[PDB]
Amino acid sequence: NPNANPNANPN
Amino acid sequence: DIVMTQSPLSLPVTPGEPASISCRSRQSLLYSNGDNYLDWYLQKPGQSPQLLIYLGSNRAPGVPDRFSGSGSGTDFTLKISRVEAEDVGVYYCMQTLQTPHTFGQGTKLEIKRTVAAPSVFIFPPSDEQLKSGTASVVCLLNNFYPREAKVQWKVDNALQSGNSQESVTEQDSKDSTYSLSSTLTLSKADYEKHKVYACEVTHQGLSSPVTKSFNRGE
Amino acid sequence: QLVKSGGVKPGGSLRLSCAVSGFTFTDAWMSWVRQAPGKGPEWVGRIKSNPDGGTTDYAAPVRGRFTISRDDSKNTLYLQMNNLKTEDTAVYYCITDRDFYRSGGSWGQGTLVTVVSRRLPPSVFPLAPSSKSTSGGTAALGCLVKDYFPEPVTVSWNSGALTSGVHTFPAVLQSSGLYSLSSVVTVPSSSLGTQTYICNVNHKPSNTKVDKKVEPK
Repeated sequence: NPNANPNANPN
Repeated sequence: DIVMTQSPLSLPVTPGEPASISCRSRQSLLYSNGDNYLDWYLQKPGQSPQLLIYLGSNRAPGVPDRFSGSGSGTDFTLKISRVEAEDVGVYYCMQTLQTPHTFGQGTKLEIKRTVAAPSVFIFPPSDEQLKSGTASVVCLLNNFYPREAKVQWKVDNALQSGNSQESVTEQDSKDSTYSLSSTLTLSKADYEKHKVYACEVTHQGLSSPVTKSFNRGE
Repeated sequence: QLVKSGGVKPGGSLRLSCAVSGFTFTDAWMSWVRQAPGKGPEWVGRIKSNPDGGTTDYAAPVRGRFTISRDDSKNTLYLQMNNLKTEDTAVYYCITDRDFYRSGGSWGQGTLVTVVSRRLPPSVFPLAPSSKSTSGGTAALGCLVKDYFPEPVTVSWNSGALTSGVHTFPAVLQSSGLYSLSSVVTVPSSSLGTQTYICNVNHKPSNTKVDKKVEPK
């Protein structure tokens, strides 16, 4: 459950 | 925090040969959607970091196919199939899974070009400085490789100690050489008690040490 | 496309602005990163897109002193730095993820923030070309920039028109606690009588600029 950006990937 | 460990810290590589860099995390960087939140950067000398690989294995636009990223979870590898001179710099890993975002310690890639002897130049003190009571003498070793060099100061053939400082440049992105300065600093009173000022350079590219010298006030 | 602007003493404040172009800023999460001289990069903080809550996270060394915000009207990211410390000195960059991965490239130029409390402008002396700095038809010349504080000095040649063959060495720390460096350049020996060589030495921390023409022997 990290606070990473779930939409970081441009592809 | 997530500690990132890079191996090796220093990576000498001959042009055309392959290079591999490892970044290991204490926490898995695998996110719930299958992506690994790790980016690879190259910082060329004097420049801002350039993105090479994003999210584990995606080669960023503008990066030659020589670069590729592999791994998952806690262990990742940047691979350079064939190293070029332009590849010199410091490589960094960076995890963005969890704040604070953290970086590897960096890997300095060094291009093992062919041995190049330094060009040796010497500069007497300026009149302006001497009138102010100080004498700075500069010895310049220009565009040499490898970095290891011995620079000794001899005044009237007496080896000096305790009155000089050295500074070396980063490896050059195109010619892959180093330059080095050695600077001897004396009071004007001490300076004038001697005639011959010389820097002696020993280097793998020199069959015998080179001495460049001048006579005070010549 | 990023352009950092607005970059100063211990305890004081400074605001960095990063105006963004090239993608829809409103939907981008943004981070500030910095790199102190001689060290690797260090994450400073992040701000989510406002549609995702627009919340902030900060690195421990800056929590409570720095504030990150955004004006989506101006496509601009801000870093408000308060109660500055000397250890805050660094080059600061604004970065993003998805839009940056898509475009590729570097973090841009970044902006240098130098927190200044002690000052000494440099002495500038010529490193004159002579037979002792000539070899194979090329002459080395330069300028010695001695006794200044703090870093950095910037050295250009002929107001930036001369860049080829220039080596500006990393500064050394002298026994006095003051810095020193030399900038040198290699030119045709045949040029010393007709071309002019001026080193331009800028020490922004003391707001001093010095031009010195280097004359041959």
